[PDB]
Amino acid sequence: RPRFSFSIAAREGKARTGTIEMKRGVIRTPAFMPVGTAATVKALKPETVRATGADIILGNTYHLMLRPGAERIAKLGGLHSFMGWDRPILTDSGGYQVMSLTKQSEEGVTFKSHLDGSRHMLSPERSIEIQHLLGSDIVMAFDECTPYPATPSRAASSMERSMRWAKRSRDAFDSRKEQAENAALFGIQQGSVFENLRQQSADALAEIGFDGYAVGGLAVGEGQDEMFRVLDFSVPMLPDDKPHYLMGVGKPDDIVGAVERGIDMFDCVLPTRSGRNGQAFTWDGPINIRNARFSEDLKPLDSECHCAVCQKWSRAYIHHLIRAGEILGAMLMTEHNIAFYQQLMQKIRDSISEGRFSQFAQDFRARYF
Amino acid sequence: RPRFSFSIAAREGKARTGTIEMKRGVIRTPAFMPVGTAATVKALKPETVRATGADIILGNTYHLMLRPGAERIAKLGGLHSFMGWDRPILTDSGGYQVMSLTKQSEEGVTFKSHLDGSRHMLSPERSIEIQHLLGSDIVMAFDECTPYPATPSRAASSMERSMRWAKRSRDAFDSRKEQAENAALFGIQQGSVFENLRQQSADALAEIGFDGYAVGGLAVGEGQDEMFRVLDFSVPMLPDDKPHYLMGVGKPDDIVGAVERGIDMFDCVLPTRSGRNGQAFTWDGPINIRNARFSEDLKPLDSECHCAVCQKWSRAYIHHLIRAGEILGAMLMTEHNIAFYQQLMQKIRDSISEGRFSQFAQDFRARYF
Ligand SMILES: CN(C)CCSCc1cc(N)cc2c(=O)[nH]c(N)nc12
Ligand SMILES: CN(C)CCSCc1cc(N)cc2c(=O)[nH]c(N)nc12
Ligand SMILES: [Zn+2]
Ligand SMILES: [Zn+2]
Repeated sequence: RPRFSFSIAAREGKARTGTIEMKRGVIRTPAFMPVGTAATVKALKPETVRATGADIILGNTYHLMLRPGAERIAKLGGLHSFMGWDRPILTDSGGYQVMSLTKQSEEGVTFKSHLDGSRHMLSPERSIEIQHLLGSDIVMAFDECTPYPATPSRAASSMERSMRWAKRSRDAFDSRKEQAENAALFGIQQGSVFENLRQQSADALAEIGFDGYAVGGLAVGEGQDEMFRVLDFSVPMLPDDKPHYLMGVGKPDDIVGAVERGIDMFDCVLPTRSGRNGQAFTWDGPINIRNARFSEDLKPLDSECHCAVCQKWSRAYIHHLIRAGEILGAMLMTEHNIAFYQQLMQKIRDSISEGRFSQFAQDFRARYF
Repeated sequence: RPRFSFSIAAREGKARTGTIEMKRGVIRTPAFMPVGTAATVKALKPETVRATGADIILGNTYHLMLRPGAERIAKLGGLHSFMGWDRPILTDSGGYQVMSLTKQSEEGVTFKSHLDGSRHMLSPERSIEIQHLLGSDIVMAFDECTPYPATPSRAASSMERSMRWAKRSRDAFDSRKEQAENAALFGIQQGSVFENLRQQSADALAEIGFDGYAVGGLAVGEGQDEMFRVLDFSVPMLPDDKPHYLMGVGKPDDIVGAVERGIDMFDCVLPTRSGRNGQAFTWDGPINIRNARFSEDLKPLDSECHCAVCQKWSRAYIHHLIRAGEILGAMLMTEHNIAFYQQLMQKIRDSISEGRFSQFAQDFRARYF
């Protein structure tokens, strides 16, 4: 296959469905990327992740540069070989999380490990290098976190810095032969909720040129209405012939709405994180399996779900497992949830290909809520 | 198949290898039974347990009578259906653990739940009933725990009580039509380390008549030498044409030695428990994967092991996972360890069938240590 090739097969309104061809495999869009925090999709073997339908996973950079270490993973053969996943892997730049889980300057960010307190410097150049050492297929540009709420000037400065960092990410990426020829680079749009800033960011990104464009700075507490409002005018600013990636957005209803507004890629820990809290997704809305009303419920988590969990075990059993704090509980809940998400993406892709996505969205919401 | 049929195909010294035919399947002996504490073999799907080679698992009665509840499991269709394991399941009587994890009388034992402090009474009659409600294939007689060390009189009294309880277990079991016709009953020998008491217990048990005989009261802190000493004269006291079950014994070297002394069945949490502590079994002895020397070791846990874990992941990866406290770490370590144990039982069975077990034991110990 080629290094990177995105083609759109069908459209409906702002929605698109197509594929991204990469050396390690094909990615069907809109796509949902399970998240791999510590070089592992929480409680699942790679084969199980793949069995649910995932074509690509997100590698958690922040934790990996610390715990095992980028250099160590490279010595060991790279992330794909290390964890046993031979398909595409997208890695975030790490900077954002650092400014969450610090001394920030125009050159990067200095911080102390949340594990052993060690000091570390992370710059656009170092982020690209780390993602290269990890063997990432889709590399994210190193950007700066914009607090929410954010004033116009504060949002502008941070966005302007991110654009300067984007150019540096681009060059660092292109200066590394092996990486520029086998991996792809995604730029990240910033600008908070301000249209003029989003437009400036988009033009700067397009001027630099990337393989994909992400809408960053959202899902930071602005509520769905505001997020959708921002997506309405933000996504159209991005090049139409390249993938549109909404970072950190995963609630089913968020995904459906984001796709209606032109988003092609998603990632969220919610599926796996909710795979211990007791939250299981169903087409009739989410349920907390720990609730007493499920103690003797013999039905599967979801009446229609096709995943292996819904074929073999009952809510009553999973209920017991979660309340007993058993590992198998997390395993089954996580497999189901991730399978549910992939099934959601499949229905979205099919409905768009068949020109009935808008109706699907309406039917989905009516029942889900 | 029949309700219960044990036949010996080969022998060598006191060692035997054969099969136990039961309605839900065949059990190859000597056999190792993975332990299922809360209606789940820790961190493994039933299919994975079976894939490692296990023909039967041990259902943890104590925890089940409390957490989900015997009556509830029966209402839900029984343990096999509940957890997704359709093969034989052996259940302990619960009494022993109660006197561990209390008011004791000739009628049974009164205790407070280690979960919510609730009060509960457990008698021979109630234990048999609970195992019936769980749908157990091999039911253990309700016996009394004999402290260690134990004086002759204290050991005699407790043993005499256990024998009275064994008769009651037998009758309660036979009075329940469905259970007596589809399940088997195992009596448990007691008597601490005293030969005369072990002989009395054995004669009483044989007088009552059971489908199998367990050597209880061992592995309570007496050390391997003493345990083996007790097994030397204890096992021969048991009927030769019925299975000999050593409860709570699982270290590889213990198993090999016990088989040389006539034991056909084993169970131990060590395999799974050591599947979080970082202990992985190898033919060169156990290793603690958390040790720094494994951080960049690309070799599998064991150079010869045939399990799926050793085919796909490295020590370095499992090392990272365990130190990061990831669930997958426990999953992989547990699958390997249980697979290692089943491989051990296979080698023992084959070596006996081929009349070279004694040599295998010698070769095993030389390398393992
Ligand atoms: C723990 N995860 C849920 C979050 C990991 S960081 C992923 C992430 C999430 C969100 N909401 C916005 C952004 C953004 O604007 N830039 C970058 N680089 N990453 C982001
Ligand atoms: C937690 N497990 C390791 C132990 C569960 S109790 C199993 C168990 C273990 C041992 N060592 C001896 C005996 C015994 O003499 N009688 C009974 N009924 N059970 C026993
Ligand atoms: Zn499901
Ligand atoms: Zn192995």
